Amino acid sequence: DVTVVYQNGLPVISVRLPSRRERCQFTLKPISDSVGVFLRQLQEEDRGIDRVAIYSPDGVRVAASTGIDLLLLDDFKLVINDLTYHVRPPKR
Repeated sequence: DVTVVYQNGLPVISVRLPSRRERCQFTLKPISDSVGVFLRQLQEEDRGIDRVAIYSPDGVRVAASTGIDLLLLDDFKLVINDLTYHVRPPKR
């Protein structure tokens, strides 16, 4: 359900937000954006989000200050309220 696709060289993360049926896509800058930036953009898009967090595939919380480029080196878990998505970005 959450996909990562590069378009024009930048990662586009498409997510299903809880308040809406229509997917929402987030383009990020891997060199400047952080995990915390992405999670804040999610919260700004949907007031129905009470909790967002990103974890490693082993289940360890990823620091907010971590660069998006580092996040997208491997799979990760994105928690939105009570749903956990396994995100599998393409290797770069």
